Amino acid sequence: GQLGGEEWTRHGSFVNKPTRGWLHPNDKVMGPGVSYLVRYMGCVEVLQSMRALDFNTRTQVTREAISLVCEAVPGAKGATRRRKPCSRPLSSILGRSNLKFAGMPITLTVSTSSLNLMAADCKQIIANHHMQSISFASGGDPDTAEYVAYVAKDPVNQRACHILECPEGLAQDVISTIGQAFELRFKQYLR
Repeated sequence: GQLGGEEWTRHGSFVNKPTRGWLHPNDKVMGPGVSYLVRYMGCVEVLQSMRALDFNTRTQVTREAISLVCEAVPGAKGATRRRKPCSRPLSSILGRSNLKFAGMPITLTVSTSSLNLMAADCKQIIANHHMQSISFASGGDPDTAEYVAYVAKDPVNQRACHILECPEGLAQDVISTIGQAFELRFKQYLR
């Protein structure tokens, strides 16, 4: 079945030009992939879209979001505990975050337009086939003292936002600062 393939890796490099991707180079993602022990934190259901703070709600939202996931699963203990709602951000943003698979320490791996996780505590591998992998993050400065958030398009057009927590290693890339695995600009499939 099928005609032709592309699962080989014995070709030369580029003509003669440098570059920088996730963590450091581009090949680091298209070959070995960045993998470390990161605690996968529940997702945060957001409702915001147009009527928000002021043509922006990255920090604001992500702030209450992170605190949200923690509210449901205080086991991690970071901002709240047991139960205790707080004010902010401003405007009608966010709706509710689900702890579905929160505070779970596993070995995550980031690849060029492909994120594959590996249950380090559950003793198995975690897969994901919803979309490429990433697109637009929160950035933060900081996101929340020592917290990290991820975006999840599903439905598409900014809907859900997963949560993460890394003490060191991947926290540098996820947080967004040093390079980033490019080759994807709303076109996907390297089209």
